[PDB]
Amino acid sequence: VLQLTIGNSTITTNSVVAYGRWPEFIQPTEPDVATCRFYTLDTVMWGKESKGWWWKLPDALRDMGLFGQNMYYHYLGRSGYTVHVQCNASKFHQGALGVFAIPEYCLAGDSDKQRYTSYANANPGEKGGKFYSQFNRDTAVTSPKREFCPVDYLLGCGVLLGNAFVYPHQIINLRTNNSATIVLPYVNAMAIDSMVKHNNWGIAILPLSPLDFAQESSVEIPITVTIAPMCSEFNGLRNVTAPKFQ
Amino acid sequence: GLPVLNTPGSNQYLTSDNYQSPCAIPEFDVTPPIDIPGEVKNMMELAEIDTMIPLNLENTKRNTMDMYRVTLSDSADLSQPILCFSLSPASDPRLSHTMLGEVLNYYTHWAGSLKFTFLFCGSMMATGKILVAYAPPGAQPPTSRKEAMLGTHVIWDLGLQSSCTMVVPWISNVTYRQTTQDSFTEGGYISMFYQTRIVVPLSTPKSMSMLGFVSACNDFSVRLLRDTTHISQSA
Amino acid sequence: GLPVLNTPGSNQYLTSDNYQSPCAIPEFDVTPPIDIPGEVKNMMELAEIDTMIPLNLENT
Amino acid sequence: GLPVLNTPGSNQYLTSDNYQSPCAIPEFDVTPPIDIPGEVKNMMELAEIDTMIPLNLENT
Amino acid sequence: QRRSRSESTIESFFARGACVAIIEVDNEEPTQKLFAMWRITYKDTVQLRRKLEFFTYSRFDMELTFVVTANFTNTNNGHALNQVYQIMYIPPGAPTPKSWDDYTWQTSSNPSIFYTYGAAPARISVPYVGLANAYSHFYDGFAKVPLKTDANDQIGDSLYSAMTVDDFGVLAIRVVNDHNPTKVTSKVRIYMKPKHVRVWCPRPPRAVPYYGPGVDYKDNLNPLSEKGLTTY
Amino acid sequence: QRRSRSESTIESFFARGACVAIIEVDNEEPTQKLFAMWRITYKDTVQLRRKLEFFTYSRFDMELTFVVTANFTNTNNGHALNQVYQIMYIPPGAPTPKSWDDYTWQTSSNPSIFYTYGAAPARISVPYVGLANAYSHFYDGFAKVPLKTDANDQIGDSLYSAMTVDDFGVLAIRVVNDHNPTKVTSKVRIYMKPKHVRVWCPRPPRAVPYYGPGVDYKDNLNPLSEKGLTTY
Ligand SMILES: CCCCCCCCCCCCC/C=C/[C@H](O)[C@H](N)CO
Ligand SMILES: CCCCCCCCCCCCC/C=C/[C@H](O)[C@H](N)CO
Repeated sequence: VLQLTIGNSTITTNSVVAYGRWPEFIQPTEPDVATCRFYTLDTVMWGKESKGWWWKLPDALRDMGLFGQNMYYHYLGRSGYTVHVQCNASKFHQGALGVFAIPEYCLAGDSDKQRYTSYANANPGEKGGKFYSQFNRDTAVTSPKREFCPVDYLLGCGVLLGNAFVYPHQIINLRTNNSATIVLPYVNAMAIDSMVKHNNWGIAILPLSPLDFAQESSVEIPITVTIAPMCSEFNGLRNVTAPKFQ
Repeated sequence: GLPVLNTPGSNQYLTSDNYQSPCAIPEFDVTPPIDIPGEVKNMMELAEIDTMIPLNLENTKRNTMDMYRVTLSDSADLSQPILCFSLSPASDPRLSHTMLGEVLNYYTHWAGSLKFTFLFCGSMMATGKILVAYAPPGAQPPTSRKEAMLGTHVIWDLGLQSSCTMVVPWISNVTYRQTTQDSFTEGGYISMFYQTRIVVPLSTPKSMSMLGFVSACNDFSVRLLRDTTHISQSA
Repeated sequence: GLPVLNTPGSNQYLTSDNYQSPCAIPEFDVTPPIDIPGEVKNMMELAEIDTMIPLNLENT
Repeated sequence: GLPVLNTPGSNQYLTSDNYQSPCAIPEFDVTPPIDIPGEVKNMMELAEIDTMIPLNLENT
Repeated sequence: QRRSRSESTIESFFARGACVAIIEVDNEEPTQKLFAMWRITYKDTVQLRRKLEFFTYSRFDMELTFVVTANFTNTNNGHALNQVYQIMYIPPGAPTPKSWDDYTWQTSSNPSIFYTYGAAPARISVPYVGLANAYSHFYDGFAKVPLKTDANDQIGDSLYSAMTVDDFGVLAIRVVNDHNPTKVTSKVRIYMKPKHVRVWCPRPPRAVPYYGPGVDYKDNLNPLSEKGLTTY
Repeated sequence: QRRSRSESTIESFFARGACVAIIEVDNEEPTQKLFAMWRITYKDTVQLRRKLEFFTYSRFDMELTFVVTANFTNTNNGHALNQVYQIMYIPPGAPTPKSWDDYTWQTSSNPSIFYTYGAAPARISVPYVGLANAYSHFYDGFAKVPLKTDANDQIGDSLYSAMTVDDFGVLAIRVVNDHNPTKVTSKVRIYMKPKHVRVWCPRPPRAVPYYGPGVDYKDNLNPLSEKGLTTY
């Protein structure tokens, strides 16, 4: 059994390295301990009719630990991630979770106006978001929601979810593995970029096969996403950034 | 000065050419490249990546999540195949839109051994044997397991391994098949049958789904770049 | 740049010429040739083959 | 003479180019340069010079 | 012996560029001749065909030269600026244009030429794009086989001596200029010069006029003329 | 194995020049089409876009080729001498022209082409002019961040997946010839051939028609067609 320990956080179990590149550094400010903890996101229930979940990195780790504090205080920071998606399932639970790590995971909005989604709805953080079977158009012209309308089979970006495996992916197949680990290096056009506005990665937990258990009516098991910022180094220390999330 | 002779083909613009051109912005200090992960040096490197196949394409399951997973069960008939599709990675509706097929639609000729990784998404207590058979063309499609086991085939135990790699070797009369659907360069027929039905104990979902991922091998290559039929632009 | 002089015969197309031309499909991995029997390297090789003559050519 | 092929972009004038051109006044004995002070070899040498900023920009 | 076989070589025998097609392209109003897609093949003309049917298999780096000749039609006093003709390749599978103002003319991956009228004819070389190891001038088979288990006879019904329906795609020629009231009818003549020709399994040439893209023949089956048996 | 990957290379995959824009420029009288400023981007056409959206980041030395096709409009018998088209670059910040007879057309530091109609299409190479170390086909962020201390929501309101408003400036095309009574409507088609292409972080291509310059989509969300589960 694999037991990976980083900083002051240990996770017991296969792990895959995104694009075969390990997170490594490039005077940046690198907390070797305060930012290497495996911050645990909000656990999400995998309902029988669930369509999927999506988080934005490092947006997900904006309020957890000192990583978010260094991210808001500093101007521009680069950080690799280690995403451990653990789904406790019994021998009689069937299902598969595609854990995709989309670089620059641009999602589609609900309104007819292109790229009209707001910053608050595009950066939900630890909460994340969820996919939808169809594309429900925003009809509130007086007060547009300005939120994503991610579609499962379209991956929220118009591409096919079947081809989404071009990204760094890992399949949590409850019959063979109850957890998955993806080590994402800092992927960006720039050597280092502002994290408060830019989301380096996007994690998508999509049920490739529906969850069933003993022919039960409704079955829901927990899914815990634990993200660890690896080699997170920031630069441009200045006054704290307090974004408007409404 | 030097006596020259304008040959036929002058003052034309061939979109596919490597002629030099004046730099519009000379002495331009470009941004130095950094070591960005995931560098792609060839398009086939994307085809080698196994990507899930829209196997099921019924009128009610296509263009949804149901199209990627194929439902197999113990109640399912063993005489009838699980799934079947021609080995047309660029013109078959199931393989055409896969990343492999997406890259092939930009080329006219393709030649290589394919790779179909079928992943089982049933319970760990669910066991069974699936016969995955590739039958080269030129004969009746394998409508039965007795006909499918005559060609290339592999038995996949659902209990031992959750994913089976059915490698389709490159067998063809022509050195390169066409990406369109045509009977001369047709690829073959991939089918799945129940060698032994799925056996599930009590308190176990009798009907389970599975996934299929198509990929290209190292020997896979393409040529005669072209425009994909997928994308369109109303004008 | 280099001063050139367009000689007579420019911008013409002589069907019998060996001028170069841009490859319409560059970096094209052609199919490697195999040893097919009966390779003809010259047209006269076909003339050397004895072929029956329509000697009789009456109207019937 | 030499068979040439006019590539796309011929008979155009791109303002940003380094093509040669016929000297309109050939064999012209230009005036030899002298060591004039303050030679600028790069535009950024002018940016490096600290110049006062119009900080205050009120309407008055 | 002492006389060289230079002019008789296969490279020299096909060194001439042969008109393989004449494509009529108009800039008329939307009243179908706006563009034209010609299936690339030498069998539209009989001369280069017969030169190629001399052999069973061929492998040559083709060289296509487009000579565009335009005229004013339905107008005695007609005006129009110098037209630019787009000759786009649509290999088997690439989306074919359904109209003049179609997206496929963008040529994002389809190779295309933009020939300015009055300039030198548009020449381009094409390597051996054959699927097999040699071009099959003659095919003694089919593309499908009608099996006993076929639901109907049309499932396996294929054309004899026809390998692929879309042999090598279509050449789509249009006038890039907008549709002007003055109709300019243009004829693009495509001349095919096989280069680096390697031929295999020679065949006697067709003595009767061609009939279609196969070896069929309908009439004019009298190649030899009347001549005495003992008349020199 | 033995078959080469030459045609599959990234340099070969983008070796084709793709129409990225069609600019309509007229020489009409001052009655707005005298000149036209097109924001330089490949997202006006979907083919080259989709080819680029195959990857997240790119670094390529572009090659733009302008094919100008002119016609006589509103005149059956129209005359005009050979026109010269000025294609001027206006990078982000350079003053844009407000009229045809504007000073900015002097091109003292803006690179510009003067293409004589009927000549070879105007080709020019452009290096990687990206600010970052690679072009960002996809951006999962914004340009501004709405802060708690902002006076209003529009201070930090920015478009999603939009880095800069003036991405890479505008291409301003005009007819250098004086406005003649005979109106000559011209279409300048810009063809983009990425050279020295280096791509990073591949992405699956868009299976649904594009909708705007982002990854949004409105209709035609049915890429796959109906097909039996066990039908070959
Ligand atoms: C402006 C771009 C035009 C590109 C033109 C290249 C098209 C390549 C097709 C050439 C193939 C013709 C030679 C092959 C002939 C075949 O053997 C016969 N049709 C019978 O098999
Ligand atoms: C006649 C002078 C014309 C000079 C033309 C040079 C303009 C340079 C702009 C080329 C940049 C286009 C390639 C970049 C594409 C971007 O990545 C996408 N718009 C999204 O980021």
